[PDB]
Amino acid sequence: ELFEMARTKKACIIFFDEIDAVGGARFDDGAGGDNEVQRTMLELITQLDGFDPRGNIKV
Amino acid sequence: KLLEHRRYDDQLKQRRQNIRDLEKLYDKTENDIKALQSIGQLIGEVMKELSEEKYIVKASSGPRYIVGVRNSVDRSKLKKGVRVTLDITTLTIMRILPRETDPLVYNMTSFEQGEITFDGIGGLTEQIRELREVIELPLKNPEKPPKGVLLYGPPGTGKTLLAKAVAATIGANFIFSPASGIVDKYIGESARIIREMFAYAKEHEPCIIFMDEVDAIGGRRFSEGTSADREIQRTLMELLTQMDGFDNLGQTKIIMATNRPDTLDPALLRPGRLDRKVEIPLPNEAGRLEIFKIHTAKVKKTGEFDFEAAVKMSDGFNGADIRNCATEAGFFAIRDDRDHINPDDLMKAVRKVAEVKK
Amino acid sequence: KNNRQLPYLVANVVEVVGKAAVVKTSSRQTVFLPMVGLVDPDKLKPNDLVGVNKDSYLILDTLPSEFDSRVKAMEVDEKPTETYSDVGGLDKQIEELVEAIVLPMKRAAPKGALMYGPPGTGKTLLARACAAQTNATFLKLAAPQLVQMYIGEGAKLVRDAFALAKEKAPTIIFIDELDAIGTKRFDSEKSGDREVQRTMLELLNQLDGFSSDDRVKVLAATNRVDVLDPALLRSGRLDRKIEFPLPSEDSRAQILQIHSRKMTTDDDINWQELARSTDEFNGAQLKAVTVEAGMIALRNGQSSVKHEDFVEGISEVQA
Amino acid sequence: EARIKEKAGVKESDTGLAHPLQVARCTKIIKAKYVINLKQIAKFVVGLGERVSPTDIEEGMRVGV
Repeated sequence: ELFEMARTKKACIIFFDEIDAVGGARFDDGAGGDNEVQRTMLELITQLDGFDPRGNIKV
Repeated sequence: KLLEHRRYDDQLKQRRQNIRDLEKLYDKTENDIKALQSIGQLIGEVMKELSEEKYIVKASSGPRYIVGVRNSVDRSKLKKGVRVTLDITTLTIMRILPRETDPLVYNMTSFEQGEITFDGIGGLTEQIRELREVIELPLKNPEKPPKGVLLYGPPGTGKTLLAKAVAATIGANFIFSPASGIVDKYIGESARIIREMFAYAKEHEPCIIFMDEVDAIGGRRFSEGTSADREIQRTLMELLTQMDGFDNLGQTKIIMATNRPDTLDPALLRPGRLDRKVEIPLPNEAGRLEIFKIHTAKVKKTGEFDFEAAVKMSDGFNGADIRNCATEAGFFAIRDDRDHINPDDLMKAVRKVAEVKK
Repeated sequence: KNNRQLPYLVANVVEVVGKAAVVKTSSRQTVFLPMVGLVDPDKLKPNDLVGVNKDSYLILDTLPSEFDSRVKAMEVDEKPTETYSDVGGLDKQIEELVEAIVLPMKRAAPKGALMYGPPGTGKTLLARACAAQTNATFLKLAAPQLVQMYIGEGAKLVRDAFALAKEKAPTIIFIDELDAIGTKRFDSEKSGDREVQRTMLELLNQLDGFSSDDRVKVLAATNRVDVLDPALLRSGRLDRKIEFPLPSEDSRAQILQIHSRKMTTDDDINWQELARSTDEFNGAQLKAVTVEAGMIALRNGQSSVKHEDFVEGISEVQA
Repeated sequence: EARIKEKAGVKESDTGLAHPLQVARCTKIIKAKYVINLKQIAKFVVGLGERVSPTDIEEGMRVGV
């Protein structure tokens, strides 16, 4: 929805304070509960990568 | 002058033949045309018979209703749990019915026996025998029947295939169970699912029940808190209920599947639920070579193609890894233009197969 | 008269005596009907989309399974055109790519391959490259979608992802950071995430369901994988464990080339220099340098971009 | 005025018993109903072929997917 309305709001600043909220790189998938939280990053990771204009949509 | 008979019969033959070609389609379509008057009629099982007419029937679509008989109705035959056609307005029996539910080949997965027998995947032979005797035979020798059998190790090694190969040998209907569909969301549907899996099989027995890798609908869960885990525990227990409960495997048997065993409810492993914990070790250098010349050599290959030395370098592989060995050389085969694999294709693969993992 | 409505309720089947059928609506309502006019006993079968008069519960149409959810958030760019000139240096696996997809496609086996190594290389593009190259349906698929609240929603999604793709098959299903769904943990606590697990298991089973379909191609990238499976390495399941090493310098000079490509340049350039000064950049860091050098080159006033510009892109802290 | 004006608009939904929207109930038109329900009542897709409606698929005032 972010990335959706990113493109809706295009020429928009996606701004994240607390990248540390979702956390950073981690093995806490070795614990196994964090996975989705980790994925939530990977989510953020995945989608932001390929199609998102970041000259317009700022991250 | 005599060309007219044709022009007579030419028209005639076709024409007289074109008669019902056209004409057939009408009545058929007409039936379809007609049948559009034929209207749908609600369904339900009789919960019970209040009076000869008066019935307690939970709508197959919804809640209970007090209803009467209708006509061509046998207040005799009308009985508990009997599926009946029901009325939309009159809301009474619109017909008395046989019954069965669920996507037998989908939600239930119904495939009869298995594709290739135990032998084709041979080299698991320990299990191959060992399972057959504890699965197939106890049927044919009235002298416990077995509760349950749980694969473990890497799947599809022949592992998942075992089930089919298992399923093949008995004659029972193999019924495959993937897990989460049994409780997607779907905020319920547990026993109804599984019991259809039981009961259909229970009626359709002999049947093989194969439940895939059951850690989502199996296993001891987590904090054993509620994620909807309470769904799982139920579902986890629904089997337990059919197993530690009086429900037996009459002619229908249950294959449990996991890639790791320790991932399951301890109570699940118990006898009364599981009488067999089925290991699938990797094939030995023998077992490999065994499976090797089995899975592999049946793909067209030279004798040039290197039989044992590959096996020598072939270590810690599974039945499909063996196939990978073949399949990998096959790359080099199509890379070397080989229908028959050549030793060239091979040991490049073998190490390459022994490369990524052991 | 009775035709038609958009849509109907659909229903699924039990009986197909022989003229008889009973079906349960999208309203979760079971009616008997004498098998209606517009349908065929073969068309008829359980679990199906069907046009039905909602009122009469009279089946009008059989319906193809089409809008059976594509979880429309599932992103299908159909076989987008991308070259292998897109990000260079990867010819190692490009061969394997071909070797794991192209060749299994066109002759007579693997149903998919397994990436690893950091993307931004254009690992995505590599897929997109083969998306052009093999001309199999490309599915750019985020596991976060497979990650759901509904129980086994993902599996459903996976099944969803599976099936409609099997229509568009030949298909290359791309998966990013499999380890999302790639951890079953160790335990009987696995319901902790049954989703990411079973979805994998469901996927595994899907990967298990077939062997010979090159129509189904399964492409999974991670930075690195976590758990292993001979499903994760299998003929018919993920067969090919595919390294994506951060490229060498000439390879970077090769990639920076592609990035420097569309740039206006005076050729103060020497790539290898840059390539040497740079270390293990997945393509875009060169492109980042490419990017920065440009902004720099404007700050330099330069329409053309020069080596120093790139040096300054590097100079822009690459760490 | 606006009431009766938009009562038309109201009624403009109210035929066939009908920016997130979540669910359009544009309801029960069978010839036709031209709506999506994403909801546990009567899930719906207008498509399968070329399936539209000139301005608006159908109703609810909700018209749409």
